[PDB]
Amino acid sequence: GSMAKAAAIGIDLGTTYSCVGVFQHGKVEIIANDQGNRTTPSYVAFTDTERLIGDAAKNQVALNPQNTVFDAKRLIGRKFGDPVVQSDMKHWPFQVINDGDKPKVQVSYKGETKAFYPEEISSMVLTKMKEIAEAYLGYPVTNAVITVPAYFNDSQRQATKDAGVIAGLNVLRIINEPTAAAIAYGLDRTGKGERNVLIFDLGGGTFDVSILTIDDGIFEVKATAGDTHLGGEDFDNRLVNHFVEEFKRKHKKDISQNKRAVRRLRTACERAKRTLSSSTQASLEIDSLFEGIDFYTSITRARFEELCSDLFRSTLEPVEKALRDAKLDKAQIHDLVLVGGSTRIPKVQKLLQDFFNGRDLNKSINPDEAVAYGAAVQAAILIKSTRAAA
Ligand SMILES: Nc1ncnc2c1nc(Br)n2[C@@H]1O[C@H](CO)[C@@H](O)[C@H]1O
Ligand SMILES: [Mg+2]
Repeated sequence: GSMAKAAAIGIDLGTTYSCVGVFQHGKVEIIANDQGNRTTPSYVAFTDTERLIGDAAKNQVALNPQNTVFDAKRLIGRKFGDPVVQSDMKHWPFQVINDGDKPKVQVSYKGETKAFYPEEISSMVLTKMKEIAEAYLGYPVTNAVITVPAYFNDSQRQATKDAGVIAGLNVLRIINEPTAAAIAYGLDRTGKGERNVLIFDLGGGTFDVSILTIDDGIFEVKATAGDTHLGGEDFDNRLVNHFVEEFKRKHKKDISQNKRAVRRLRTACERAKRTLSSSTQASLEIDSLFEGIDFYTSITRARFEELCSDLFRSTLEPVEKALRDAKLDKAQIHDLVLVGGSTRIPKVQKLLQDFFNGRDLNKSINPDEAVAYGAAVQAAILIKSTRAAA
């Protein structure tokens, strides 16, 4: 009579990392890629022989900086002249060119100079997320919900749909990232009455706070605030500067001019930063870091917390601003939701919990997975085609 329908998927198409989920058997499964990773870098690399996407692209970035594209989400649906674009271009090793006041990334690929629109780079990331899902389900996937930041305008939203269409996906809906995080906790299934929800999203490079009101499952964005210059990479930078100074004190050598040694130090610092979220101290062990000198050291969570203290405290300024814009007092917030890997930092959690006078934070769904989780819940709802009984 009627063939079984393929599952629809939920994709968090992130600036630095993307995540895919599927709602089946009354629950969400966040799908790991073929290297066992539950999140995939939003990176695309180009060589004379291949196009690499995800972990394979990010793992070769050091020696191929000019032809490895990342951060396409910062360009999507924007004009080349936009001041945001012009400032961001100074930090990127790849070329961004002007094509009719529209930015394009220009790379060396398969023996030629090729330029791509940001939606084309995002479609490559979406193709990888679709393949990750099909490897788990064991059949082709057609339908998807894709999330975007709440501040995305019409052009940015249409360019995200265009990326989905290029990837061969049927885009069921473009939904806001804070709305998807709320859906992940079922905050739209609590019945009649208004609920005020604050989403605290601390990423690799940016910080976003959103205030939503939910009434009978209807969402309204009440306020957005944030800091474009605050994220996980800034905490890594503080550790890098600390260990460069430490190497100077201990061995009377400045390593800061050997890119390989700085990169090896930063890679170790980011892993040490992650360990410090679960442990009170972490070891740093690098062999032949500079001039054949082995760098075997440690850092306590207390010292890391002191190094980033001003950065962690500054997350409360957009929270207070968002509350003023929404015209709400902190006691009026019913639910607090954490989004982004950087929210696992115990001190970040303590500062926010203390600001909301000891309130519990919703952090049970992995914060780097909550957005894809909610997108997967929505995708399963949107494909239902139930016919009413008499
Ligand atoms: N457990 C963790 N504790 C502290 N930070 C973390 C953790 N896990 C992740 Br993921 N991050 C950081 O989140 C950002 C995601 O783009 C990057 O800066 C990661 O370093
Ligand atoms: Mg995100």
